[PDB]
Amino acid sequence: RAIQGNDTREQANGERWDGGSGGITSPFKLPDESPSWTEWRLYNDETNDNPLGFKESWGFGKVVFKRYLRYDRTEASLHRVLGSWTGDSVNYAASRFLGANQVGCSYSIRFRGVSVTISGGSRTLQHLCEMAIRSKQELLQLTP
Amino acid sequence: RAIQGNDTREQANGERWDGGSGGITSPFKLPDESPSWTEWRLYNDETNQDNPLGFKESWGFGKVVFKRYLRYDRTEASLHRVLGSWTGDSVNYAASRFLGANQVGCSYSIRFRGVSVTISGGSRTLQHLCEMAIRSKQELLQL
RNA sequence: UCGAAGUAUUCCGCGUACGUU
RNA sequence: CGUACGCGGAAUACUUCGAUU
Repeated sequence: RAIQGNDTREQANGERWDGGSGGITSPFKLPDESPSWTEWRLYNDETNDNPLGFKESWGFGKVVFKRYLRYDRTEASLHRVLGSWTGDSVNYAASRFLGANQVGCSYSIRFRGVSVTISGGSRTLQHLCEMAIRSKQELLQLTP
Repeated sequence: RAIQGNDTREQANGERWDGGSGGITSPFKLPDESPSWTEWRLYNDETNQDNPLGFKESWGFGKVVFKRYLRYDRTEASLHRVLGSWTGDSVNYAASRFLGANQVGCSYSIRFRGVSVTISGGSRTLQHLCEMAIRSKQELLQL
């Protein structure tokens, strides 16, 4: 399109708050689970090992998709949140925002105050996923 | 008056080339192996499917950043030589030389085959950044 | 947790300039 | 690859404010 970046970036932002059945083609499979200001507050009577969950995001150039998924330190909750994005969902989702000119891609995830970013060129997105599902894996299993 | 580093950042910068000096405590345990501009087009005849000279990694403790480029030819004897570039105690020993009455944001980065892996986080979790950085380094260098 | 601002950094993508030519 | 900046991003650390009452 003409501008081609400003409007698509706003829809990617809004995609987070439009549940799993609203917005544009998203790289994530599961909907957002951000905690309200009140359920994140009363949860911090402990307080801020051992959060409600983690915050992850997928960025294809200027088109960034963000998520928050409540992740308890359990085997089942790990298999659940790991199904929030796969290689296919990213590739298919990136296909609608990449072109001939290589843009920057980045997957970032924060948990326990530790952030991991897997960034690279559009032509390296294939490795960014393998490295992101491997990095995401350990960060969530990072033995205290 | 809480300004400790005017300027230690540039000292950690030059530590890569002519150093470590004078006295800067570096996190890395190996000298820098950055190739020349020519050698950057000699080994690299023209990148064929890729195989680089090695990788570039950096260590940051606030605004004090250290950087190292190393050779890595995909051999196990080379993986082991580059994992000794920095360890847990080394960087921890290096981070304790740059702190303050405040939480500072540390950062490890490594680039290999057009893929970068940064592990950022407050100095309160540096112990985690290392444990996570050694796995990321090993994993990235094993694709 | 959401949104915004400043400060101090890092990293990616792209591009300019230079580098015993 | 080295240096320096330019654009657009993402991430971090400190700080400030707003978030049906």
